[PDB]
Amino acid sequence: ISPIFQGGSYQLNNKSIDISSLLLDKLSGESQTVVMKFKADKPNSLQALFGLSNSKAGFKNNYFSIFMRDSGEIGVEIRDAQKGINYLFSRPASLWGKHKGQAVENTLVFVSDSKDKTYTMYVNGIEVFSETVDTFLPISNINGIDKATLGAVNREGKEHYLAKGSIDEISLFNKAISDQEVSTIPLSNPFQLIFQSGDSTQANYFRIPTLYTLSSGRVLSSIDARYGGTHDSKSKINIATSYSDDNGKTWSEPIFAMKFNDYEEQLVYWPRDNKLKNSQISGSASFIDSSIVEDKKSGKTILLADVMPAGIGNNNANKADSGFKEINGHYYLKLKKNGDNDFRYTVRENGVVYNETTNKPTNYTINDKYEVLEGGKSLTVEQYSVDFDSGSLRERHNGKQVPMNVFYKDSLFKVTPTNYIAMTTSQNRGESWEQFKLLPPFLGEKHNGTYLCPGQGLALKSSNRLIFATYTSGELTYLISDDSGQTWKKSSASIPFKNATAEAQMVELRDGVIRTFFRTTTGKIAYMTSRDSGETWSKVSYIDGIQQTSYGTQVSAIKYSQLIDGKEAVILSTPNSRSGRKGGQLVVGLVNKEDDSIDWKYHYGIDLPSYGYAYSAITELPNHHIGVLFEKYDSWSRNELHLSNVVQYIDLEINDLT
Repeated sequence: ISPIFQGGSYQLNNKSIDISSLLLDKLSGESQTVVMKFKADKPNSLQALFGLSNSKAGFKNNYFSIFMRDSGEIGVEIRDAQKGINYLFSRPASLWGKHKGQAVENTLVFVSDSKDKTYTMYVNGIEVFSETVDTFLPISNINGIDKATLGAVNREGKEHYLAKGSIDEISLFNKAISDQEVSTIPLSNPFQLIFQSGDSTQANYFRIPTLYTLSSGRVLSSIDARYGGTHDSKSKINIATSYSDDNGKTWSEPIFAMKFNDYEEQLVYWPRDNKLKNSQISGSASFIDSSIVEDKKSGKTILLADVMPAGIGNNNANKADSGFKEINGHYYLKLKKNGDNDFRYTVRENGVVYNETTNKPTNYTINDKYEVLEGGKSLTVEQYSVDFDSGSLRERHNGKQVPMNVFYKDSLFKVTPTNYIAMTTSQNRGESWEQFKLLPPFLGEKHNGTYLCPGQGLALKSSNRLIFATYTSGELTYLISDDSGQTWKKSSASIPFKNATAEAQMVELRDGVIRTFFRTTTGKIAYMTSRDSGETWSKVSYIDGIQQTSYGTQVSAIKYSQLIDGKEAVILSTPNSRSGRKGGQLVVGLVNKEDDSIDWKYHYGIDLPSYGYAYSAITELPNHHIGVLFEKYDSWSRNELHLSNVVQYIDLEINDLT
């Protein structure tokens, strides 16, 4: 249909614009759609973009409004005091502010559907909320509405929620347009999605992005596909990957690099209310935090990630047990059988399950997918699905048999409830991935696995050496391979933090010289240096000029291939804020060849200081542009859990940053 009202280029400069005469008598029927293209690069703390209100004395709570916050949150209020209705629907982190120094044109579509009794909000082509109510309130049915307002709500004759911004285009329709019709509305997005709700992963949530440019020019990305809301393990999470062959312009449909099937892949709208938001899938195995590297010698791509057995996460993992038994300098995975109170089994050569009490081999073997075979025959377990139909989280058997895996809750043989690191490889640059293999323990029998630093591993330019940083209590533990990832050794580097989440990323400043940048608990990003390709490490220094919170955030880093201002350059990506995970920046540092010190010379604001920015991935694209895949929300805030389509990708050029 055609709009009943259409207007444009309204400047909102802390003074509302009255459009009552143009709009109010056009509103008819109980369903409406508002389409608005707007900019707000310097918003007030809380401002209304659009309002329909009863402006009369005594009716201050009779209004509809579309509002936004300087946090990037978008929402509506639908209120009628006579009807006893006060609806407020919103979602944090729904907006863009600025991109490449220019105000972003956000495209907002709000659908008020009387038939389905549903209110649905889209911003920039992303559905941010859809709420059904028992008692529907049509937005123009509010008792005594007499004002239509841009840039404020008129309450009792005064301007409330005054806005700063502009509305370049606004249209209203006397219909609830369909999801299909919404998808046809042209967008002006500064970003694209690689992974997204409804894609092949069927996860409604994503966290922990990575990016890595392969030698063929293919750009590869990995991610946590998170099913049970955005929660860290324990949960259900798989590792997914996608690649681009055209410098990031388009991306392949995701495939899995690492997946478990003890629970169904379900796209679930996780509750965001205070009473249920901490609901957590508690019986599923999961993977979490992935990292990628390419090996020049073999041509293989190698991906590592943490692995968690059913119901296990950082919080409850046995810190005092590697999950392996040492027997003659060799490490074997320990297993517990149904009914036993200790772990009386190990997995030996060729997957043979072996009885430790009586030194007997059994009739069980573990295959290459960590699945249990009895006499060569595949054992199975029944899969679980989750639902909130009862008003709380239920996890229950769904009738489907899947291969019995030692990481599962229902398995005959179970691994130690602690965290591990696994690796997988691809021989076709991410078109398919092999079955994963567990890495051995590096810090002894009675120490849980170290935690993988998400992002990139490091392929040294002048050798075959591959390094993946990991962290644990009191140190960074670098994992080093010189044989294409077939065998690994550790190199430990003490850090002056006990129990830090010391997520670390590396750059090779020059041949054999590695600087590692890492998250701390001090509000400053730290660094250390190796001058012997990772064999030994310097003391820890701190970067001045960037602020993080007390708890810190992952930082990503690359060595740029081109000189900047005549100097070698490193680029860091991180939030810059002492308050929360917001104020994302790319910071360009120029290397001083005298001493390898770095002058952090340029700070590029990814979006507003108040808009969300958490974990991130950066890569130099083959055309020398910079690709950034990042969590565009505060992934620490307990108010911003369970948001969809906030991991987003942008393309930048060096001239944008400087």
